[PDB]
Amino acid sequence: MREIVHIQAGQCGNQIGAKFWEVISDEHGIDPTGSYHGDSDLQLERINVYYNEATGNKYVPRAILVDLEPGTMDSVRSGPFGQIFRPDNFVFGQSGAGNNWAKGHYTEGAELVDSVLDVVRKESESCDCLQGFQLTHSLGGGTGSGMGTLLISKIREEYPDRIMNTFSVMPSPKVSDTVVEPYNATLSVHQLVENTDETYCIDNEALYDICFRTLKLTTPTYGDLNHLVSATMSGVTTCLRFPGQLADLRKLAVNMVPFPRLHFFMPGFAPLTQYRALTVPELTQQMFDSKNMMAACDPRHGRYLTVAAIFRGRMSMKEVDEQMLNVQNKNSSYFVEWIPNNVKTAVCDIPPRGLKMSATFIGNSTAIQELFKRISEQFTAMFRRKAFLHWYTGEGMDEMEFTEAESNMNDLVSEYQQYQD
Amino acid sequence: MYTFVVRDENSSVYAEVSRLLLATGQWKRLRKDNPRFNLMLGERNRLPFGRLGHEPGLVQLVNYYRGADKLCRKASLVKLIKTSPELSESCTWFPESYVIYPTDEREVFLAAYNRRREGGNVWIAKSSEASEHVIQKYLEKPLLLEPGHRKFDIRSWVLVDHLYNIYLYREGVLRTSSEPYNSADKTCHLTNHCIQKYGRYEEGNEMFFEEFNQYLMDALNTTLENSILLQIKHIIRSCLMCIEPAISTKHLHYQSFQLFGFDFMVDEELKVWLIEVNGAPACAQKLYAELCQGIVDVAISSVFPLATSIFIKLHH
Amino acid sequence: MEVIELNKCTSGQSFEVILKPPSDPSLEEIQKKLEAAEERRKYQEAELLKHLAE
Amino acid sequence: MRECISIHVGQAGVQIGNACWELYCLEHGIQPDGQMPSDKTIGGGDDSFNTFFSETGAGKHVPRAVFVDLEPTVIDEVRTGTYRQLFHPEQLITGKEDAANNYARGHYTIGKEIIDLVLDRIRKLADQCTGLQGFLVFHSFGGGTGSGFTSLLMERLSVDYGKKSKLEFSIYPAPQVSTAVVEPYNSILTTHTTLEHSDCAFMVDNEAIYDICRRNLDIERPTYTNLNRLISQIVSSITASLRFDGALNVDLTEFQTNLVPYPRIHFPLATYAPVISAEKAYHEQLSVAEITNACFEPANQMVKCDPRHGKYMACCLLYRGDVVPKDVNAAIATIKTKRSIQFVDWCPTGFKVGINYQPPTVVPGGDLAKVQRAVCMLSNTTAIAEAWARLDHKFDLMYAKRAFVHWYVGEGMEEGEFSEAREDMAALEKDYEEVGV
Ligand SMILES: Nc1nc2c(ncn2[C@@H]2O[C@H](COP(=O)(O)OP(=O)(O)OP(=O)(O)O)[C@@H](O)[C@H]2O)c(=O)[nH]1
Ligand SMILES: Nc1ncnc2c1ncn2[C@@H]1O[C@H](COP(=O)(O)OP(=O)(O)CP(=O)(O)O)[C@@H](O)[C@H]1O
Ligand SMILES: COc1ccc(OC)c(CN2Cc3cc(OC)c(OS(N)(=O)=O)cc3NC2=O)c1
Ligand SMILES: Nc1nc2c(ncn2[C@@H]2O[C@H](COP(=O)(O)OP(=O)(O)O)[C@@H](O)[C@H]2O)c(=O)[nH]1
Ligand SMILES: [Mg+2]
Ligand SMILES: [Mg+2]
Ligand SMILES: [Mg+2]
Repeated sequence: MREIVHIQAGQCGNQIGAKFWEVISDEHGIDPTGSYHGDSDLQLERINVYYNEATGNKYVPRAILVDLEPGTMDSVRSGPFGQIFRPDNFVFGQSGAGNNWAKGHYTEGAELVDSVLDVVRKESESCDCLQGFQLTHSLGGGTGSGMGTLLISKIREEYPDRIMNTFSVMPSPKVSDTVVEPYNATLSVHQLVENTDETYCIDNEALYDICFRTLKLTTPTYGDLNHLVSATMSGVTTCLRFPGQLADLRKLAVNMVPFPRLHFFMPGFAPLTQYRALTVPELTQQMFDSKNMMAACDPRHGRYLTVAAIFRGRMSMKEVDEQMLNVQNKNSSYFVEWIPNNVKTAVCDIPPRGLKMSATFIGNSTAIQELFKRISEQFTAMFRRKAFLHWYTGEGMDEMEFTEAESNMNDLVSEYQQYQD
Repeated sequence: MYTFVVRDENSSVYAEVSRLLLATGQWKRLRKDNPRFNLMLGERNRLPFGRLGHEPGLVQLVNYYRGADKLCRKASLVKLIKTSPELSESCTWFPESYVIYPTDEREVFLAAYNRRREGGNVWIAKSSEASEHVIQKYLEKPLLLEPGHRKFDIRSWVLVDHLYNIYLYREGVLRTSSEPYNSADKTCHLTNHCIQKYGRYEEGNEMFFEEFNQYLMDALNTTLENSILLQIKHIIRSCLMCIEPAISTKHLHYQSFQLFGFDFMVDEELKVWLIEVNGAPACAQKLYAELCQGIVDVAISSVFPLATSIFIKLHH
Repeated sequence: MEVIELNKCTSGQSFEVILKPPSDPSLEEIQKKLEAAEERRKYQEAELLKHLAE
Repeated sequence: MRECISIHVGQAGVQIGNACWELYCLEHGIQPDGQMPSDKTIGGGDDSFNTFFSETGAGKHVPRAVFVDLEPTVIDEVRTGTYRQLFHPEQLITGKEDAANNYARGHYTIGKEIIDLVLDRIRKLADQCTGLQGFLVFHSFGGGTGSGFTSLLMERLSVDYGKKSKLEFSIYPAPQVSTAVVEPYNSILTTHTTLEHSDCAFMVDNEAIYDICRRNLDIERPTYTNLNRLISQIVSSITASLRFDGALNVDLTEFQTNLVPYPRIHFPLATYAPVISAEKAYHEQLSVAEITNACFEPANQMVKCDPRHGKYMACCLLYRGDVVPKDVNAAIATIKTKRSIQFVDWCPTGFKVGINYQPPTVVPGGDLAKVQRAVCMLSNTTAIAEAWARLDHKFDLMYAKRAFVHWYVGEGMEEGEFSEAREDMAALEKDYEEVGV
């Protein structure tokens, strides 16, 4: 359990993926040229989890960049850390996917998928002991959603005994590009239910609400949302990247997922982005507050199955334990009783950039059903009139596939309701 | 806030206690099987003491002392008084008792009965001739109230906290008969509220301490404190100090308190005899509020504090 | 209070104090259970691959 | 002289093993390079310490030990540690991928692939013995390797070394120092599979060690190093009889004869005193009566439970330091008058006592202070059944919803093994109730 192979697909997937590599490269002291210029040795102890070491003492991210149009990857290559990626790991087409799940999954994506698999195989073959894969994408478009899920299925066929982890961005009419996003998202959620072990649900509605209401941004852009996403991604990979007392993707899945289908996690972060450091009780209170959640679901409308929480910075372990036990004991009604000791706490001495202390939250909560309900409703309102279906039947799909996707989604919702009671 | 759970719906005392705790605003009730609690109002039987004191960051308290059943079961009370050198059977305040099975003490009970019968003696058995469980001597010469020529028993409530301080509630209850005692129908021989139900002399066949004390003054020229209470406090202190090493939670990973109901009998020479010890007793309607609030103050808030006393501390 | 069996050497001593008198599965079978588990893993993986082929 | 071979499995077993062998070297005067200047028989001998150390022609004293783990991080510490020169590379066995806290992965998927290699290295150790006694097996209950691989290894050792004794040192899980939510499952599964193959097992609850470190050593947040040094003192007092001259517990079968009257009830409770902080420049030296009395305080036990509410089947007192029998007997008389020590009526009410004159040894610069006398009591009491009950209850909470079960069935296990293991544990609790009344 050492190496992780990272994959980023489509516009959203490549933009948040680029930000992720920029942030964690800064944390491990890796410059844009791939040279280490850090001060501590803790940044290099587990750097091979995400980086290959090339001769000349260079570190190259183990990352694969995928898209059906070249624009976003062109902007990545010219980005701040664009030079650090392996040039052969850029795999792209020209047609695009038109915000259409069928084009990404069945027609345009099928041509490029074998090239992607060749690069994945080349990266996996150099791994001393591969753990699995992490994929960044959105569910509302065409390439990340359709071709991304196609890729997950093919990878599972070739590597059935490795972990599959995703960061999946959920659409919202408040931050919307096209009216067909509920169709694409509903088709993708069934794929994720079958073929991932862990999925972090990043809701664009919650990201917008945080930028508008909390960060006091009258007009949030995609960059403002991606600031929150990259902070969260660094937080949740901290314990994979640094000497931890525990982590790896399989022990994460084993400890967080009591039932195979219910593996959709609600993440959170504190403090939300000044010179004053937050105290431990403030970190703990904010980290459990709904306003710090990245999925637009009220945790007081459901129950926690399992929780993992990471504290970063130099602080008192005793105070952290006292505060975590405090919030559990004072909010014990929102934790299931039939899983004893279901809250795990970790501490890392290295804080992220520009913060003296921070806290990251990973919750497996039944309140996530609200997210799926929202999408289900938006699907049905259109599907009962078959509105916009010709974009999909024109690519060879039948109405029956939509009926089955909808039924599968409502089944997932009812399963969450089953364990909530 | 503080955390408590409820696991006995038949306890009037602790139903009132939980109601008061909810009337505090700093306590909140959990589901009965939630392990993250500060205070447990546990069940009467098979209380899982082994599961207490293993929750990180929780000071846990329970309203029962594990091992106190030895004092509150009749056969085990007899055995405890006989085999404990601190009591040594030779104590003057417990009647001659023997435990019989349907080691066995049949031969010894009949043996002493042989010396007693020739002269008389009347005995009693529960759990004048021997041929017709625990069998002890029936106090044939009880103190009878007048007017009425009627017997009674004395109920005292005692609270033992987590530090093994012993508190005697200042208010006790005499449970009296109504029919005159006939030493030749067991209603006049048996003192029980349910058995009596009646209510002619006092309400509910129960008399309180101010009235009984005034009666002792007017009739027998003495006080309740002098003639009776010294003996009751001595008996309570002896019984609880005896088992303190076996049940104390002084160095234990959880803490205990418990409310006991001592039952006494008084003979016509003003000698107090311990009848029995109850581990889950009831109370009197006029005393529920006072005694329960005292339970909160002395037993609960002493461990979990908030933002003259009604008890007498029996030093030891 | 009877002390019995006192043994003394240059490194120490030992004794007993009395206060009151009183009142396998074979190798083939293991291999069988292991191989049976492996067969169940194999059957589940074949069902997965059949699903993916559909 | 008869040899004992130590086997350390998983992270907990390996780290505890390092602490133990460090303490052994300090106790016997063996330097980190393996040289022993007090050993005048070079390249051989049948002295007491030779039960745990072999000798090379160059005068190196090599532990009779094997370290096994499915991931290489922890054993790599041994390979570059202070006592790296002590061990040969064949004694250190590592895999590539750990059991992910999954008993089924450690017992079935991965154990089948490495068990023959492990047994072959063990056989290499056995070939050097002129009269092997058996094995001492260190492991956790909660880890995938410590539970799953140990159960498999114990079955094979019963097959291949039928007449050898096998003792365990087992780490019972505590949420204060916990690593996985499925540790109850792994604990029950491994106890069920191991019960018939273990002659005597010393459980150590991490909750108790944690509380003793916080209370007696004034350590706010104890690390694995603190816990393991305290644990290693306990193990050392338990095995000192095998390593030094003496008459009590001089072979592994004596542990069973002395401590275990029925095969299934083979889990003695260990209590140790005194644990005093090194930071205090002065502390008062506790007498024989005081440390013996301390053996009956729950706060000093290796597993938290209340012995007042159980019955004893055997009791062994192991002293080290300035201790003479007269004081031990006086102290025992006082304890009998002041405490409730009830035996079952089909056992004698005696105490077996052993005394080593060499006072305990502590690691220089460690947290434990040097004391003039110490004692470890090993008693087989039904009160330890409380720990089983606690564990079983947590099991029942998850298994009623089948939470996490798919992870085990996914590795080749059947649901029937869960219920079978739980029924065996229910029978064990029944046995303890019958003996304890
Ligand atoms: N006392 C003590 N307990 C430990 C130590 N290391 C791990 N543990 C405990 O062991 C349990 C975790 O199991 P491990 O032994 O680390 O796991 P493993 O045997 O390596 O199995 P996998 O890692 O799952 O392959 C938890 O209950 C930990 O608290 C240690 O050094 N000392
Ligand atoms: N040895 C004795 N001498 C005289 N009267 C006795 C006696 N033993 C019992 N009694 C009478 O019988 C009554 C009940 O006996 P007992 O001790 O069994 O109370 P009890 O257990 O039935 C209900 P409680 O919980 O209120 O004690 C006593 O109140 C007393 O009046
Ligand atoms: C803050 O910590 C983490 C942060 C990020 C993490 O993934 C990248 C992990 C990985 N995990 C999760 C986990 C959760 C548990 O509970 C839900 C648990 O069980 S527990 N409480 O220790 O008994 C054990 C674990 N072990 C792990 O490695 C931990
Ligand atoms: N948070 C975030 N969301 C994005 C970004 N870009 C696109 N989206 C969302 O992703 C969906 C559009 O899909 P997109 O990734 O652009 O299409 P694709 O190229 O076919 O995969 C819509 O829900 C958009 O709101 C981004 O940079 N950040
Ligand atoms: Mg787009
Ligand atoms: Mg009664
Ligand atoms: Mg391990």
